[PDB]
Formats: sequence, structure tokens, C-alpha cells
Amino acid sequence: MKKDIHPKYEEITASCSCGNVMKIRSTVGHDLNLDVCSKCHPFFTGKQRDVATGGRVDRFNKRFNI
Amino acid sequence: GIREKIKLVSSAGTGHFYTTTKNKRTKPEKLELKKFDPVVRQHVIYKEAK
Amino acid sequence: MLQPKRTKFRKMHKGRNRGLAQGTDVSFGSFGLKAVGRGRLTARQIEAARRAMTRAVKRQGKIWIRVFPDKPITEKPLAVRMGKGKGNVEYWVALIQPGKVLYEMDGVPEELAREAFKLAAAKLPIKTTFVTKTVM
Amino acid sequence: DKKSARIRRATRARRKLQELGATRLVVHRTPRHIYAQVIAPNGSEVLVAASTVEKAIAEQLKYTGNKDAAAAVGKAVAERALEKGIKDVSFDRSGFQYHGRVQALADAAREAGLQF
Amino acid sequence: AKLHDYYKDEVVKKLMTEFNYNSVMQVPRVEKITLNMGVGEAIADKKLLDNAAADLAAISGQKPLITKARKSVAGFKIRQGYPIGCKVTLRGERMWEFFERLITIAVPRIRDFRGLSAKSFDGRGNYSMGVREQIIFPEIDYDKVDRVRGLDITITTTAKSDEEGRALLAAFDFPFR
Amino acid sequence: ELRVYPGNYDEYMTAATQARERLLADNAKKKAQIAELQSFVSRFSANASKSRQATSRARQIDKIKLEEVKASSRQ
Amino acid sequence: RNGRDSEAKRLGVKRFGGESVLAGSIIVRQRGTKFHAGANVGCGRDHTLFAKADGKVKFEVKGPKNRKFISIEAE
RNA sequence: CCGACUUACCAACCCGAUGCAAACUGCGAAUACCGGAGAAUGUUAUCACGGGAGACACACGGCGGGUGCUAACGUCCGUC
RNA sequence: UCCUCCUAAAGAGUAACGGAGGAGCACGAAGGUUGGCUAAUCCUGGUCGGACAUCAGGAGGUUAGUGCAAUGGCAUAAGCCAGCUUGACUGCGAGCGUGACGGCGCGAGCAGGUGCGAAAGCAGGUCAUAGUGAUCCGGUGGUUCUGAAUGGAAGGGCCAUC
RNA sequence: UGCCUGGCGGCCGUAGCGCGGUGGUCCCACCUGACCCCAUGCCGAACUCAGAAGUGAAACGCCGUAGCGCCGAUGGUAGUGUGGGGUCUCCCCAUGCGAGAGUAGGGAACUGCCAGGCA
RNA sequence: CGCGGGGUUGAGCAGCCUGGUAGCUCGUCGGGCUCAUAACCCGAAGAUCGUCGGUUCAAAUCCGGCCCCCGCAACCA
Ligand SMILES: *C(=O)[C@H](CCSC)NC=O
Ligand SMILES: [Mg+2]
Ligand SMILES: [Mg+2]
Ligand SMILES: [Mg+2]
Ligand SMILES: [Mg+2]
Ligand SMILES: [Mg+2]
Ligand SMILES: [Mg+2]
Ligand SMILES: [Mg+2]
Ligand SMILES: [Mg+2]
Ligand SMILES: [Mg+2]
Ligand SMILES: [Mg+2]
Ligand SMILES: [Mg+2]
Ligand SMILES: [Mg+2]
Ligand SMILES: [Mg+2]
Repeated sequence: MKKDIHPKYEEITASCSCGNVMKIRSTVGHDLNLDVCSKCHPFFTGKQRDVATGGRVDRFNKRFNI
Repeated sequence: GIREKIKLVSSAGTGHFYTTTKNKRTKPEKLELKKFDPVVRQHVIYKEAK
Repeated sequence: MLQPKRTKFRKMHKGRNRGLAQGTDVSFGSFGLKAVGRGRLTARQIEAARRAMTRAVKRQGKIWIRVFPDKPITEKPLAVRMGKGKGNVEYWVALIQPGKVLYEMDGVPEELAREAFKLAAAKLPIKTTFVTKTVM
Repeated sequence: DKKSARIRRATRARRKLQELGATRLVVHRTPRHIYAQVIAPNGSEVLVAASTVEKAIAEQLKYTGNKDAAAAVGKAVAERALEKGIKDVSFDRSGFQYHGRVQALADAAREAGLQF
Repeated sequence: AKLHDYYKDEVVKKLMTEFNYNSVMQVPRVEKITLNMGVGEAIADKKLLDNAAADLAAISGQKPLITKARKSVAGFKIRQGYPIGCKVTLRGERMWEFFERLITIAVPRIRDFRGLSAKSFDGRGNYSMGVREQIIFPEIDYDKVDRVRGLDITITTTAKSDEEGRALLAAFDFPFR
Repeated sequence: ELRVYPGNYDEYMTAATQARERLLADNAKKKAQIAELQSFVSRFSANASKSRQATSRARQIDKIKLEEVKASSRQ
Repeated sequence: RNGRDSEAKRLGVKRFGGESVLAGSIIVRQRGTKFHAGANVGCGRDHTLFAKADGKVKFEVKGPKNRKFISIEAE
């Protein structure tokens, strides 16, 4: 490095809402809590559940009260 | 044309001067170069005047 | 007509015309009109002879024009004294040496290409001859 | 590449030494050893050669290829050349920066009796 | 670092068995990560280039180098020497740390997650990627931000084949398709 | 340049105004009698049999030579 | 629009190979550096190769790029 | 939007073949020219200094060329 | 008037109201030295971003670059960055090139004092060739050289310069 | 003496590209780490320091192969010096010099001074 | 194509005089006034500064090329 021209880089312990303790270094200095990381991300079900809107056939049939 | 003449009078005390041309638009301040003064035979500072 | 679309310089020296030619063999077609004389040959005599070639076959066969003018020829106007500059470019000529195969055609019977070349050989200012392709 | 870009970095001062007709002390520096040799002005035949790959300087040194090792080989050539009658040379850099173990080679050779 | 030791422990074995190598120094490994932003316009707001460099430095704790126009291209009214973008090259510990802290928390924060394409290769085994915005990194706190400036990340590895470059990043749990 | 006008503030005002206005009127006269002369020089000086009748005026435009006018610093 | 030219500069080799030159004598007046300075010759700011020690000129071809070099024999 | 299609039409860079150039050269003479050694020949034919000049309107013919119309007993150069 | 190419006939030179382009500058760094660096142009991958801005890899090889027109050059770079600096020195100069002359150009080395570099070394302006005008007359500065009886002085000379 | 490697040259494509293979005891390269001697218009990537755990992958060296690059006859052709001639804007004869391109082919270097390791 | 001039909103003209600002008169469009047109009052519209280039941080202005139009000239015995 080049003698204090970079932003300060120190170890922080950023945790997720699902626990997920990680020992990382970042130029924040204040601990951060955020949403689910890729350690527990729905990367296999977050797409299979995305298709939910569409199809008025069943909406018509549920309106078939007569 | 635009670059006109100046003279670098000697600051060793004697009457001696080199001659040069200087662009007076870009540089508004004097010239300060160490140049050989043959009357005293040593390298002194040479300010500009006219 | 024919003309260099672009030229590096406007006018060119008169120069000379010596030695034999380099395009001496029929290489594209099968019958060619080989020059036998010498002397510059204009760009109006290229088209006035190609028009006779394309009219005698009437549709048949490709034809190749194996020569290109690319040589400006100046000419002082009338009633003007000499000097006071060079002339004005008027036309373009192709310096032709003996042996230079001018035209060649292909796909037609020999006895018909002989007649098409003979009709086009009468619009040119240099002696020509008929030559057929060889195997070398 | 690092050796083509270093031989190019050396061709400037190599040729000036040739046209001045000067016997030159040429160094080659390796992460494992360091070599030095005095070369005749024609540049073809060598006179003095000493390096840390030599089994006469290998065991005296704790490790070949540091500033301490370069200092020892510096005294090797300087004494070797003096017994051969060569007192003036020119330090050929070979493209290596005159900064580290290369500098310690010249300093030991210069102080030991060689003049450049 | 953490990902460095993960690599040297297990990914070496994984790739060795998957590609029947015979030497340790033959397995592809990541060599550098270069992340840049070409701010496009700094001639108008010369300070916006400074702010973009500040954003990149916040994202990765290294002062960016300001890369200037190479040739005076006439299309966008620039000439030689104009500052055009900023760039950071990360190697070693900083490389590994940024790689880990990207792939763990920065990637999932993209809106409408899909998984990064597998055809984003130059043909020599080096990966490239966009982000479309920089807020997804934990280093921007919605205060100084005025634009939605993004990054362009190139992970350059010593892989000598596109397939090997695929496998190297696949073995690291990359969000692929 | 500093040129000293004796008097008072109003005296300087009237003096400066009057002198500048007379200069910008001398300029008008010189411009008029230069443009008229140059018209004749352009008409003649290429005629085949009357060419030498523009050269008594080509040398006279060279003698009017309107004086240098420098932009006023007021703005 | 034409008719302008410059006085000839009198370039070219002055002392050809085999000539016994004195010291400091000009050998080649050049414009670029077509002949490179070899042994016992110099190169002025004008690129004019001049003998640096008397002897006999020698033209030779050497170097990676087949350059033309001028030397001198110490005779 | 996507280009969804279609082109009888044009077409750069490249690949193979054929040409041209005073202001093109990855090639390249004959002559000419500079320097050195050697005989024969030539009333020094060479150089330098000094006294006296004349001359600076050239013409044609062969060769190499500009301009001209590869016209002129035309015009401008190089060499005999 | 000066510079570059061709005519110019492979040493130098060579004309026309022959064919083509430029000059009447710029620069206290665009000079010196030391250290470092290497282009154009297309191919693949990516946020805006597209034929072309920035980034990464490869092919290419100087087809880029040079303050300014052309030719000759340049990788050891003469092309691109950075540190320190004023040799953009004073007196000379063996020996040459080119001029009818006036003059113009190249220059190793010597003496005095510097600069860069560890040192060998390089530096008397810039990659080179254009960017310029003689003499007379007069101006400014220095200088016991002279000073019309003698001491001064005016006025001449000499050096730098307009 | 023999082989391999390293440095400095000679010589400069018959000597350089491309394809296949090969070498780690010594040597070379990659390589581990870096507060520090030093460095990055940011980055120990480059420069530099301390040392050896691993590999010969990359590079490099070496060997084999003609797919390129490269070299290249003999004969003829063009040109031309001197002397003659023609139907003379172009040529021919005697004689001296004699290319360029292309063809058959050659061809993936040779060598010197030191210093190591194993012979 | 030998010497000058200008090309700016629909028409005729300033702005080019030493780079930052696209304007004036009439005209076109929509309202109001009037029995209706004209005149008159209110509001807005439109122009790649002839066209391609170069220094420029910027151009219309400065420079260069190309086209269009408007004036002179192309001699005597
Ligand atoms: C003009 O040239 C004509 C010539 C005839 S005189 C013998 N007349 C002159 O007066
Ligand atoms: Mg006379
Ligand atoms: Mg005469
Ligand atoms: Mg004559
Ligand atoms: Mg005559
Ligand atoms: Mg006559
Ligand atoms: Mg000549
Ligand atoms: Mg000649
Ligand atoms: Mg320069
Ligand atoms: Mg250097
Ligand atoms: Mg320089
Ligand atoms: Mg120059
Ligand atoms: Mg007296
Ligand atoms: Mg006096």
C-alpha cells in the first residue's frame, strides 16, 4: 500500500437476519445487518415461486357461484 | 512577433547581461536562472530587467 | 468511359513508350485481341470497341478489358501563346506496347469471337491480332 | 516477459561502454545467486570471474543471494582482478536497478581496491 | 484469506480430479480482479468524476486510478487526456476478500435475482460482469449518492480454456444459470 | 493610459465624452473617404488600357490611415 | 500557383571508402542518419559524420537491422 | 418493440489471379564519380602567384529530358 | 527572400510563366541529465454505451508518434511519463564542407566555473533541414583606450545590445 | 576430454514463426511472505527485500517435423558503354557488362571466452 | 471559373467589428372588438445562422473546402 491514501480497512462482523456470522473486512466501521445472503438465499425456490400472477380461468371458476 | 526581447541583468554587481526572448502573455513574472558571469568568473543568479 | 476515380496528382509527364509489354498471355478468357503496334490509346476507343464486342455476341459470354487509361493528357486551348503554365487535362490514354493483350472473351465459338474481335479491331488506332489461350 | 524487457533496458549503457573501449564489470542477479565478471574491452573474452555458485564461496556464506552474499562476492572479484593487474573498470548494470544486492556488490568491490 | 484457504484446501483437489491434472501449479487460479466505471461525462461536471472515484474507493478500499481518454474520438466530444473513468485492480488478500464479500452479500441484493450468465467469457477463461447499480454493495448509505453509477468487474484468471474458466468459478459456488 | 484633464468631475465627464465622440467621427470621415477610394481602386487597376489610373489613389489610401481605436474599459 | 524551389543543400558522401582523412574532416553530410556513426567517427547536431581520429574510412554493414556503419582505421 | 420475416440491389477488410506510376520500392545494372598501386606515352599537358585581356545575344546535329500536338529551322536544361 | 519533393539522366550541381506543398514561428519547458515506459488497427466479454469513450484477454507489429509542409530518420528510441536542474555557459578551437565575394555550416579537444548520475559519462539549446535581412546614421550600459596648451569634460574607439 | 545449464560476444532470418515431444541432482523459471532496504498516477502485478515448502503447468532450453517466412542457381529476357545501320515519336548489327521476376533446388543455424553440475 | 459581394425565421434586413444573448419590420395561426371585412388590442408559433470540416472550454462570428445567387473583366495595332 501507499501510506494512508486508501479508505480505512478493518475487520467487521456483519451478520444477517438469519444469524450468519461472518468475519470480513470492510471500510464501514459500523456493524451491518441486512437481508438473507447467499448462505441461505432462496436461489432455488425464489424463482419457482415467482410465477404466481396470471390465469383468469380459475378466477372465473371461483366466481361461478350460480 | 508575440515573443519579444528581454535581458537578464547580472546580480553579481557588475554590468553584464545575457539576452533572451520571453512570451509576456503566459509568463508575467521575471526570469531567474543561474548563469555564468565572466567578469567575476563564477556562477551567480541572473535576474531580468530592461 | 474509363477514368481513375481518384488520382494522387492532377497532371503527369509526357514520358516515353519503350520496350515490350507484360500482359502478353490470355489468362481470364479463351480468345484475346493482342496488340502488335505501339502508341497511346484513348478511353473513347476502349468504349467504342467494347460496344462492337458486346453487339456482335449480342448477349453471349463475358468480356474482359485488360487495359486501363490512368494517364492524363493535357491540351492547350486555341489561340493561346505558349508557356504561361501547363495545359488543361482533356482525356486519358493507356500507353500500349506490342504484346499487350487488350480484350478477351469467353464462352463463344471461335468463329464468332473472330468476327467480334475484327469488328472491334477497326475502332482502334494500333495494329492488333487474334490470340488463343495456351497451356504454358 | 521480464528478460526481454530487461535486456532491452540494458542495451543503452552496454553499447556506450563498447564505443568508449572500457573493460566492464558486468553483473547478473538471480533470486538464488549473484554472478560477477570482468570482461575485456572487445566484449568477447573474460578475465576475472567469481560468483556465489562457486563452491569456494558457497560454504562461507549462510545463504547465497542476499546483501551479505553480494558483499562477499564483491571482495572476490576486486582482489581477483588486482592480482591480474586490472584497476579501472566500468560497472555494467545489465538492466538491474542499482539499488539492492547489486549496489552491495559494487560497494564491496569499489572499496576493496577496484576503481570505478 | 478465507476464500484463499478454501481454494488451496479443496478447490485444488476438485479441479485436479475433474481435469486429470498431474501438477499442482497447473490448476487454473484467479490472478486479479479489475473493477472499473467509465463515467462517460466528466467534461460537464469535472467533480462527478471525483465522486465516481470516491464511490469506487468506498466499494473497494483502494484509491482508484483515473483513466483518461486514449485517442481524440470525435463522436462524444472528447480529446486526448480527458479523464473518462476510474479503475481499481485488486490482487492477493484484497482480491480474495472482495471476491468473498461480493459473492456472499453483494450479489443477492440485486433486484429480481436471476443468476449470472454462463456465456460471459472472453474465450480465454476470464470472466466479466456488470451490476447496473452500486447501492447493492454495503458501502453506500444513501447520503452523498446522486447518480446510480454502476461497476464493471473482470475476474482474470490463469485459466487457458473457457471450459476450465467455467469450472473454476463453478467450484466456488458462483450464482450461475 | 493616464491622460490628465484639468478641472473637476463634470469637466472630466464633458471632456472625455466630447473627445471620444470627435474621435468616433474622425473615424467615420476617414472610413468614408477610404471606402470611396478603394471602390475606385477595385474598379480600375486591372483595366488593360487604363490600369495606371488607380495608382494615384492606391498610394493615397496609404496616407489616410485611421488611428488606432482601443476598446473602452467601462463595459 | 507554382514555381518555387529551395537552394540545393549539397549533401552526400564527401570522402568515399579508402580515402585517408585527417582529423575532424567531414565524411558524410546527411539529413536523417542513413549512415550510423561507428568507430572513431562522431555525429553532429546536423547528423554529419566527421572523422574523430585520422586514418582510412571504412564502410561496413553490421547490426541486427543491417544498418550502414562508418568506421576508421588507426593508420 | 423485437427485426418478425424477404432482397432480383450495393458493398469494405481479407484470399487467388492480371495490369500502371516523375513526386511508389520488401529488388537493381551499364556508365559516370571519388581514392590507392602499377608500366608505357604525352615539347608540364597539373597547381600556385603575378601583368594584359576578351566574353556573359549563341546555332545546328546525336543521346537523356521538361513544355508543345512525342508539331515547328519552336522553347528551356544535361553531355558530346 | 527562405524551406521540402519531382523534372535531375544511381557523386555534387543543373533551366522554363514546368508539376506539388510550406515559412516571416513556438518553447523557462516542448532545453540538460537520470530512472522508467512502447503504438495504430481490428476480434471476443460488460451498467448505461451505440460503428467507435473506459475495462480484461488475444492477433498485429510501428501500418502509430514527432509543436507546424515535405523528404531523410528514429526501438539504444529522436515517440510517452516522472525527480533534480539551467551547458538556451564565458575565451578559444586542430580540421573540414559550401560559397565569385559578403558570408553560412559541422566540429574532437584545451582553460575557467556549473548541472544531472553511485559511476563510466552526457550537456556550448530543441530528430535535421524553413522562422530572415549587409552598410550608414543614431540610442542605452560598461571601459582611463584617446582627451587638439595642461587638469578635467564634450566627442571618438572598444565590448554587450536596440 | 564428453553432455547439460548460466553469463558476455561474433554473426545476423539457410539463423525467424507454426506443429509434436522432452528436461528439474546442479542451473533457470515459476513460487511463499513482506512490518522492513525500495514501489505502484491504484495494485509487491512491475521494481525491491527475506528465504525454500512445491511444481516443470507457463516461460526457457533441447530434439523432431516444411505448413509459412528466408536463401537461390544454370539458361533465356530487359537494359546499357563504344563503334556502325534502318523503313529513325522506335529499333537492328559487332562487341564488353549483364539484371528483375520465375524455375530446379537449399533449408528448420554455425562459432568463440569464462564459470558450475554430472561424466 | 479571372477578381469582389452575400446565403440568417414566409419577404426584405441587423446581428459577424474582435467568441458566450437568434433579433427588428411586414406576414402566417388562435382569441377580442364589429351587423361583417379591414384597421386596431391580446397570445403564441418557426430558424441545422447556405453545406461539410479545423482549431476551440465553448463558433454563426475566426480559418479552409464545396454549392447557389448578385456585380466587374477577358487589351491596342
Ligand atoms: C498600327 O499599328 C497601324 C500600323 C500601320 S502604320 C504603317 N497604324 C498606325 O498608325
Ligand atoms: Mg548579360
Ligand atoms: Mg545569356
Ligand atoms: Mg543555350
Ligand atoms: Mg532553335
Ligand atoms: Mg530563339
Ligand atoms: Mg544528383
Ligand atoms: Mg549523374
Ligand atoms: Mg522535442
Ligand atoms: Mg532514457
Ligand atoms: Mg528528449
Ligand atoms: Mg523539427
Ligand atoms: Mg586638453
Ligand atoms: Mg567617454
